[PDB]
Amino acid sequence: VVANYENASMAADYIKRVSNVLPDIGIICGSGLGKLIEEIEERKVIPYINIPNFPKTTVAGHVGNLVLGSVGGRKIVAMQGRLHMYEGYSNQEIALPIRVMKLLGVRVLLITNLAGGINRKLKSGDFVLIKGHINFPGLGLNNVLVGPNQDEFGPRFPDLSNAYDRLLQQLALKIAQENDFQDLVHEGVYAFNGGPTYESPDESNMLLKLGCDVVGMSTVPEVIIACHCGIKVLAVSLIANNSILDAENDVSINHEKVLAVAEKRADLLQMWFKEIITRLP
Amino acid sequence: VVANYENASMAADYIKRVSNVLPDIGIICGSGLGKLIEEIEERKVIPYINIPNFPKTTVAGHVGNLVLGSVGGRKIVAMQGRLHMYEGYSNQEIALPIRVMKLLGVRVLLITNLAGGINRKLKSGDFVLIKGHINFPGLGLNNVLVGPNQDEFGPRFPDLSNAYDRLLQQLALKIAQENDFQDLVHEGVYAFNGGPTYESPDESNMLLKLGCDVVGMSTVPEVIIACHCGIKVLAVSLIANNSILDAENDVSINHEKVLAVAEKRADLLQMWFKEIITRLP
Amino acid sequence: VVANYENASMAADYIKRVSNVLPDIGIICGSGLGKLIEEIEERKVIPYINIPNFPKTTVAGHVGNLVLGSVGGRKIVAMQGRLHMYEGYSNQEIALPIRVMKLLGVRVLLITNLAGGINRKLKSGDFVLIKGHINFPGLGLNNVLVGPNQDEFGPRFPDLSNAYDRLLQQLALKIAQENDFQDLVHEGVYAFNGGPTYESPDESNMLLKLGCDVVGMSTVPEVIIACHCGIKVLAVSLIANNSILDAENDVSINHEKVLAVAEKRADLLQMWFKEIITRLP
Ligand SMILES: Cc1cc(C(=O)O)c(C)n1C
Ligand SMILES: Cc1cc(C(=O)O)c(C)n1C
Ligand SMILES: Cc1cc(C(=O)O)c(C)n1C
Repeated sequence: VVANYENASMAADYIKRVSNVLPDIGIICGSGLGKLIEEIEERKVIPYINIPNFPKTTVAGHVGNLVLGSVGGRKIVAMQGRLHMYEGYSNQEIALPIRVMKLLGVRVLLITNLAGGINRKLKSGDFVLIKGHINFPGLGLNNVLVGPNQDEFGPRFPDLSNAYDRLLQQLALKIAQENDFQDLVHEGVYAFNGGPTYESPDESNMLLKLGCDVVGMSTVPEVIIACHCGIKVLAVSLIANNSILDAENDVSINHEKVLAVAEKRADLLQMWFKEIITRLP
Repeated sequence: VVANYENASMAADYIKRVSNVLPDIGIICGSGLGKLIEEIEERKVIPYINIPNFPKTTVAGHVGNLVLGSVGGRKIVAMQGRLHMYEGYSNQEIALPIRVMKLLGVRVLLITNLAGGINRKLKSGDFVLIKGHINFPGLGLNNVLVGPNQDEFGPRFPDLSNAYDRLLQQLALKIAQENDFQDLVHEGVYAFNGGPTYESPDESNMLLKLGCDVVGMSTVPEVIIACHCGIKVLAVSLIANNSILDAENDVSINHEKVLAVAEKRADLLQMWFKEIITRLP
Repeated sequence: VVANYENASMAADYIKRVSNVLPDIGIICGSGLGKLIEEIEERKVIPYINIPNFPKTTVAGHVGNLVLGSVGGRKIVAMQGRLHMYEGYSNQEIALPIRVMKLLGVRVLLITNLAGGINRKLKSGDFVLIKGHINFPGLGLNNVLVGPNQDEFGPRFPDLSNAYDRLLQQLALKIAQENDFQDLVHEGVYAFNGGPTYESPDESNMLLKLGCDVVGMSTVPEVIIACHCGIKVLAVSLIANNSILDAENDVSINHEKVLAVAEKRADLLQMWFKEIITRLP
């Protein structure tokens, strides 16, 4: 199924009939960082499998819902169960839910992920406000926009220089200062590693030479689809480890260690993003 | 449809019957840089859609013709409407028209494109004679030759060290000097960004560290198919902007600004390439 | 055909019935480096085409057998006719033979290849013990594990930091010292170029800046599938040329020159790997 205007419209029609909510804000949350979705007020939970033209996700399994309701007095829509390109989903499958958000009325998309630290100033448990990216799949002919352009959503050749909104970054930092956890908050450039292997020690050393601050396996495809159709983005990485230190010390990362960092910061990240949603212009 | 010997032969048969021209030279022109094709003498215009085994292009739309005739007393064949891999065309679709050129008798391929400047010596409106390339899709398993080898055209493992003919570069520079616009002409290494997003500010900074002089979204796939089957190549980039300066100053590029640079240099590029065609050994 | 547990099991069943050998060790040999396979004792030769669910290889042609028997008193299984991703094989086709090795009982995989030298200390005819890698296809969304995870074999997010076993590297070096050819043996980081074009002169210069010691078109996909399912790996490159010197001197490489280096070192490499097999813990 192509992520075109007609197909996204049919999905938006089903959603509008079922939910009654007109959202201004969309959220996509990283693994272990989804507790806020369970606190949406007057919620409506819509399984992906029920929505016309949504991608099939039963090979991977696990949760896959769209959730609509209110947070802090604002109308939002959340994806519960993210689609990652390392699972084998196509460009069209990743893009359709973001384009449905656009047709529903979304103007701002908030995104969190888990990532590895490259910059020597980053420690496990730190947050990074993403200010730009290096898209290795995109340089190598696997950009999320490869294919026919869908003109109703955006231009054939987009400019990504303002993909990460500067005023949203400033508001996120302001709130961290108000609650005295600004010592945990950095800014940086995100490298997209297609995955699903954690980058090797020698790949990490290469990324340090190339000016990357953090590395991960998500987020950049959604950012590019959002920028293409005029949705503003704030993206925040939670740092699981420092891959450069680990390479010097011959220490390994694993998914168990990653999820333990998620649990350590989940409640603070929930409080942070609730206040960001409440304060958005 | 595979770009094999039998399929390319059927297309060359149709063309020979219809056109009566036996070309020695092929040309592929960048966007806004196609005026020379409209001045081919005793022309024959052949829509792609009419030629057996040519790739289907109706999803993208816009012009798509093969044009044969004479320029400066030389027999040429031009592609009017380029195929780009960021549109979703396969390896086989890009390669077949070049292999048809080979069977028609082409020995030299002349190529122009629009590109972004990385080297700090490059300004908008400058020309770059391409002397080598960095093929990010090719390093990442999207090389145009991935697939079975077509032995009738070339070897399984080609060497690209002489892909950009040195004597053709010298002739192009000599002609610029004769007409006193050599101050506009540079040489450089071309990075292939699969596209269709313009490279991000942080991607541009990375390319500066890696020794790239210019970046664009075309040309390298055609160069590799030509080199594989023994066709000599001259490739010239027209510089739309300097991406490094733009990143320092937070200025954006867009397709409108690019086409305006094309119009500013179109007539000089037309005159230049007409003289190159006339003077080729 | 997916490289899943059921499909790999059906192939392992056929093999066990036909061969009677229970192998502990697997080998994959580079081009021109396959003489050891012809000396396996009490051999059983099984054409790929006869084995349920093995990938179809008739478009490329040439040899394709699985060979089981004894070397130095140890039970082994060899692939005679390698599958390379630049031929157009999918992730699933490359992975299935390695996962069949796992089900047959393989605990150690020994791999050889031909490669280009980047590090200035490397000459034609040298050997490199691979200690880590830079996986350009993997950074760019063509990792061999992209797709659903096959949980019976390994985890969704593998760590590759110990993919190249350190004690196996030490044993290989010890044997070189015993036979007084240690002056030929180096260690280094391997860059995976998807292929099939030899890297360009400017790509080689880029790899020198990025800390790569050698470059080639194979091996990393098999290493990653082996690491994912807990098989230890030793990988050795035979150096065909130094690509950096060749770029400075405008000298070309070609497949004929590569195979001549293979023939010069084939008998010593055969003797080396026979002793490694005999001595494995
Ligand atoms: C969470 C995570 C993702 C990655 C990546 O290579 O994409 C790494 C090293 N970590 C720790
Ligand atoms: C014309 C053009 C192409 C590209 C590219 O990233 O491929 C850029 C930055 N410009 C200006
Ligand atoms: C044997 C070989 C492979 C490669 C590669 O680019 O992958 C090179 C340069 N050589 C010499």
